[PDB]
Amino acid sequence: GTSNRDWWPNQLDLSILHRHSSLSDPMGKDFNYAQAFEKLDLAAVKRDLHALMTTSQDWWPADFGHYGGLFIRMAWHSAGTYRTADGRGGAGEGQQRFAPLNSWPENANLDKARRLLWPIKQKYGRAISWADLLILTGNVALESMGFKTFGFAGGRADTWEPEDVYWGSEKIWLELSGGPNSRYSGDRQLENPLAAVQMGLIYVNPEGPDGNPDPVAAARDIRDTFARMAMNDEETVALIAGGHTFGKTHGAGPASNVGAEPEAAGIEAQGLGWKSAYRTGKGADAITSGLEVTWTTTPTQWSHNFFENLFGYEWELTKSPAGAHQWVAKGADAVIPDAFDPSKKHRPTMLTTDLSLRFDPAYEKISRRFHENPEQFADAFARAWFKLTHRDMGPRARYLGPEVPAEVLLWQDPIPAVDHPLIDAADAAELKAKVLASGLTVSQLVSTAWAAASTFRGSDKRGGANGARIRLAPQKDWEANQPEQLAAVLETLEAIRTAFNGAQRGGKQVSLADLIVLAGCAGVEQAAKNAGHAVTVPFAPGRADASQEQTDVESMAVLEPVADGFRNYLKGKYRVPAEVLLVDKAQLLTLSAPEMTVLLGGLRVLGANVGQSRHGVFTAREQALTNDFFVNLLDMGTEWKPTAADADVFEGRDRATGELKWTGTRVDLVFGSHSQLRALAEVYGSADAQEKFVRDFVAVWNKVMNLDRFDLA
Amino acid sequence: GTSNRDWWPNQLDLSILHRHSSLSDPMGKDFNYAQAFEKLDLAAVKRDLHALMTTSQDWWPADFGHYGGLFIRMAWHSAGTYRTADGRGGAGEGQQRFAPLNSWPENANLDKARRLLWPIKQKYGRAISWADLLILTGNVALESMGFKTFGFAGGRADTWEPEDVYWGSEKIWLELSGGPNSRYSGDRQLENPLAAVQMGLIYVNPEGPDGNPDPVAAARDIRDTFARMAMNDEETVALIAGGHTFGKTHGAGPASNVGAEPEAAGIEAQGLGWKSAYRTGKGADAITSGLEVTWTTTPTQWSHNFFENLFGYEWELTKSPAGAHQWVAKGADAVIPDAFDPSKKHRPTMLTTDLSLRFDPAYEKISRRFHENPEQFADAFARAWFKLTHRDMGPRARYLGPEVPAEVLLWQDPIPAVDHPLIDAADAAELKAKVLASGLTVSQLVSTAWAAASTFRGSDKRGGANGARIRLAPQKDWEANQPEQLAAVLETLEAIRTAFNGAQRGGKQVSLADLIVLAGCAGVEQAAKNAGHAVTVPFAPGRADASQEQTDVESMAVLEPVADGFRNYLKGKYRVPAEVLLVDKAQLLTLSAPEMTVLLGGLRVLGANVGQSRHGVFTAREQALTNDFFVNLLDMGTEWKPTAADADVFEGRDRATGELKWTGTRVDLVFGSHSQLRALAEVYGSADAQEKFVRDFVAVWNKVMNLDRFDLA
Ligand code: HEM
Ligand code: HEM
Ligand code: NA
Ligand code: NA
Repeated sequence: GTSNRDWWPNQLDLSILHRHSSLSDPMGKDFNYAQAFEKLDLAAVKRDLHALMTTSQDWWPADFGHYGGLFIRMAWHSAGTYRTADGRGGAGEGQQRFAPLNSWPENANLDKARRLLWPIKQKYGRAISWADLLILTGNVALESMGFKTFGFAGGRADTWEPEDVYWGSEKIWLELSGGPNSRYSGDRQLENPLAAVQMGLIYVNPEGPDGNPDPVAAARDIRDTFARMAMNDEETVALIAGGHTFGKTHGAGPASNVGAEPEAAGIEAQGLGWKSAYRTGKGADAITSGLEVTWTTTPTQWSHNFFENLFGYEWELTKSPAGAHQWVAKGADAVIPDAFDPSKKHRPTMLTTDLSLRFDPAYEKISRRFHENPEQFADAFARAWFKLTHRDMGPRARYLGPEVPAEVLLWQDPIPAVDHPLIDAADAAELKAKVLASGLTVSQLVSTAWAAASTFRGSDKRGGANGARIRLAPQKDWEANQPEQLAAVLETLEAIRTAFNGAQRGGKQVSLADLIVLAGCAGVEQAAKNAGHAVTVPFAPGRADASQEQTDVESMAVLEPVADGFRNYLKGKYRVPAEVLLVDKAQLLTLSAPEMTVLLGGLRVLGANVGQSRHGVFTAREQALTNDFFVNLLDMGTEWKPTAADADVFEGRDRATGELKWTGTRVDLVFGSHSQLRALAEVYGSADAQEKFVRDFVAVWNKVMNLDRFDLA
Repeated sequence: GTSNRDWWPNQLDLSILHRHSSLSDPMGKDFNYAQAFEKLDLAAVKRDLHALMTTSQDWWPADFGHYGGLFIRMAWHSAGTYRTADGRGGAGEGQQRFAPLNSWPENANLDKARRLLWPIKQKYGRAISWADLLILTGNVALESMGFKTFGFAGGRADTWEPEDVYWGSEKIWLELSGGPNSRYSGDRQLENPLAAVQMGLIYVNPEGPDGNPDPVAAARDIRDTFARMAMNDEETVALIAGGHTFGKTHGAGPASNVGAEPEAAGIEAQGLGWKSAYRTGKGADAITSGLEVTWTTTPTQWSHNFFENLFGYEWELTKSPAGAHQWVAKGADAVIPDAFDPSKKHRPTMLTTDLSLRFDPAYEKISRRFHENPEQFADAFARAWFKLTHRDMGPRARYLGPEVPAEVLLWQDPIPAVDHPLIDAADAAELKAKVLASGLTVSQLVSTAWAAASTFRGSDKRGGANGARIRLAPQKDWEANQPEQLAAVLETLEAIRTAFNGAQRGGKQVSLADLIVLAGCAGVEQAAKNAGHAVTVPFAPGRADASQEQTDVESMAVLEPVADGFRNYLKGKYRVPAEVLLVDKAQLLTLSAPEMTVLLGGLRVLGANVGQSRHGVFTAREQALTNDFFVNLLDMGTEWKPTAADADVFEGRDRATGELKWTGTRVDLVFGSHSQLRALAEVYGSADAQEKFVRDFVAVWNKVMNLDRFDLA
């Protein structure tokens, strides 16, 4: 069937904005997963998981009688798709059970692991999500094998369709770099926002870069990809050596024996894949990666034997039975148990990437310290395993259950507790009037609140106006936030705040975070008044102010908006057309196409553009909340053409006279070009739409202001 | 960005079931278009449309000073995509404004027509939809040019994204037949459900079949494609001759001058396309089809000149200025006016397909009768224009406004008005108990009501249980309806009905259409009781019984279900996999993925399969409403394989013993294979889900029983 995507492959795709509809969700509109989870008997689930670990099924027999290592890999892969650039991937939505991830080559045979969990999932039903169950299982695995975890939080609600993620442009699974769709260029520079080295890999190639078994060059790729998943050297070493304390790899025969991945397999496979014609196809004969390595002398028990082997032997390059490069210990005895035959033992083996931890000089220093001090290694691994599995969950307020760690960690972008009465509706009215009497303008008020709130991204639930981090490094200095204007506004609001808080009794006070949002509410209200319309913008207090000491400046850099079409802003020149970047921002903000449309049309006429650019400001009553952007854009009296100086800026001229009326970017004019976006523009630019435009603008403004308010969930 | 569609192009696409969500719609959830339209000042809209006709814009100057022809073509094309096979296409959703239809080659320059209507759309806003406006404009154009229309109904609500329609498999616009994706095979057999001869045409090629200018062979294509749009010979000749009484075609220079269609055009084109480098690119120099034909001596006035020209000259094959085949009158004088230069006249000309109306012997007879009796031609064209523009609107109860014709037309599948008190709740309980005491089984009750209600399709709003047409030809004889079983059920229900009606006072009676539905409801109630659940199934009376004389047997044939996965039925062997057909059926029933899932799993255990097939009947308590279908399907204790005899039938065997437990089709097992459908199955197969399953089944059952109830809204 030929589709629109076939005929017009470069046209913008709005369907990413309309996933997660109430249509595709099997649970009722009123289902609240947190309420369900909070009544789960978590202890009972963990005792069923503990039993499962040593209850082998004959369709996928357990290595060493224990599924622990399989399930640790499962959980690590669930979390391991995470990219800090955009916050997409990670374990937080249980996406490993849908396409494409369920059929990526590096997820081979995790179909079996997830099928092992069905009886448990079935037993507890809606009170435990697949998303949470995958993580919990990896925890129970670690526990069952003698490792003390840092804790666990529930609350990852299940999703019901594949997430729209750009995973790369390659058309071949695992394609080596330098192809027609190479994710690499320059001196091995991996393209943003990707955080893996080949399409269908979690981080790096276990044989070495593009299959070259050089541990020193492989370390480079490990360091770069882990940093793109927000893990530093200590965390990286802890995680790789920690995971590879357990279990084994599977490469018992040639890979050509392995059949279709789950999405490609026959209907009779009933959602499983990688069916193997090599001997029994499973157990002793399993093939997953094609490597055949077992790291430790007790693969089903926590130990410090990974580093004892790493540092106590010298290593020789060898090949698995599938032909993959791997390493064996020179002159070693057979000390490693076999997974099924108790009369057989094997020499220690390592992946190229394991040896990276000894042959890269910075990793070597950490690895030696972990070898000499295995209590340090155990604590680093527990903390890193927690971060790995929780990094995309969002603020601590979303953490459910009896095992949440009490320690507040810097990577959580923590927000202090509120310990005082909040402002009431009369206070909020009084503050709005004080803000408007200060002489701050609509443009200043709307721009500041937009800058504070529009850092949120729903992909990992970071960002938002909670915290008042807009006043702190690095946000206060970002170009899009207009640092000198911003500083002036914040000084005036901090004076308003000091005066209001000094006059109270009873401990009542207002945070700057709340007052920034409220002040933006007053700007929207005043703009509505400027247009002849009395509206109240909703406001919910209870945000708190974080300190600089509670803010990791390097982790916050990924939240900088380098492209924000809501402020007509592009920090530099990109490959990707600015309209595509706008739809990507809308998706991160959780906006639909109609919400994106209303919000951008209003923000243009409110003066929200960076630098006071006139691009898209299609009004003669700036700072009034009207639908002029739509009326003017859709006026066929005006003809548009790209400028000679810059093809991405357009002049709108009177069609009859030639007189210059306006200028606009691609982000402005897409609303008059794309057939679906123009239909939306037509609704708001109709003669009956002023009241609708105002109400829908207020609604979407308030939505953006509240994106991070999981305290009100 | 490589997508799931790229990796697994044969995997099933459920996003067709979740279009048209409240996310994509700019209107609020309780916007009711009918209510808005009923308040529109339709008379005012019409006066503005009359004014527009002759208000020429310089960017697309009006031929002959009057846009009437262009607008008639616009409305004709809006309606002309309609296929009787599935009911998809047509004017009823305004889809000419979205991809792909806004950019189909035969829709060239209709972008201009729609842009000429924007000021009126803007002025009346949500009170008139694009969908209604495109049809009303066509009507006004006719009226302005002297033709009295048969009527007009409003009520076509706008839609907000492209409809999912299979338009063909060709990857080249306009590709002639016999290519790798040919819509033709055998002796020119067009593939169902297509109703046009080339990709991007409305019906046929105006030069003749595959470009060969043979009017007799073109006639064959015209007859076949019009029949596939629900039009017979008389309607066909009236429509082509009526349309071509007006306006002109455009082909003033070579087609290579024409640039990108609207979805391919630059952002500066602001939604328009087909920009032409030939001379002024418009007006006298316009290029649309490449033909240059003006049919009549008065192209802006209703006349009887079409048939006078057709029969009064003999015709010679010639070429337009773009190179296209067309026909010129032998030895004629220059009598046809020029569209822009009063000093120029032209000889009469005709398309190949216009000469079909003279040279095909059966059309010749009609055409001559129209020529000799022009009052007949006028009345047939008025009726056929009404039908063309309203054929996809559904029952008359949906028709809005003050111009709706009072005459009831057979193609509307009319239902008689109800003239008597309806049954109340006490009566319904009395009838359900009578039905259950008669000895009809759960299987029979459920099967019969499903058979009656599941003929509905949302595409053109035909079908459904209202009318009791299940008792009439041809529905009573369809193989999927199990004609001998059906007859026995209807005899028993008609005796119940006669007894109940004979005991009433005050004119109260029940229709058989109501009783069939109510009896289905009693079957579902009984099946819940069989499972230990006390459940009441909602029922709304008020359906009426249509007569055989109100039921066009040939038009009803397109509703026959040749594939109904809900009854595990497939009439023969198809090239499309049966699970794709199930999703296509779900779409026509307006079901989402979770509704399709719950429905099919319940129908399987209630005994709704055709012929009592055991395929998918995964329960040991048939006729009890339980979630057994899901629990058993997802059991990993069972292994599935295709049979040797038939690859589309699967045996499910105990994994440990090899013993046969079940058999299923592709429709059954897809719910265990597709990763999104399996996620839905898991919800209903969980230990906490029996009550959910029952309540969701009742809801979707009710939904299906009321799909055609436009008398209740
Ligand atoms: C540079 C990073 C990493 C690479 C290249 C890598 C590579 C691999 C490969 C190739 C396998 C074998 C798959 C199979 O054939 O069955 C595997 C297994 C495994 N990995 Fe990793 N790994 C990395 C990091 C991690 C991390 C961060 C953890 C968890 C903290 C983890 C835990 C495991 C475990 C537990 C297994 C054993 C599975 C089993 O027993 O079935 N690895 N690793
Ligand atoms: C066999 C079926 C038909 C064929 C092949 C056909 C073909 C076409 C073609 C090629 C053009 C020229 C487009 C352009 O160059 O501007 C056209 C024009 C037009 N057709 Fe048809 N037509 C068919 C049926 C219809 C029907 C059923 C109607 C309406 C009832 C219709 C009404 C018109 C009108 C009014 C024009 C003139 C447009 C203008 O003045 O701009 N035609 N036709
Ligand atoms: Na994420
Ligand atoms: Na339709």
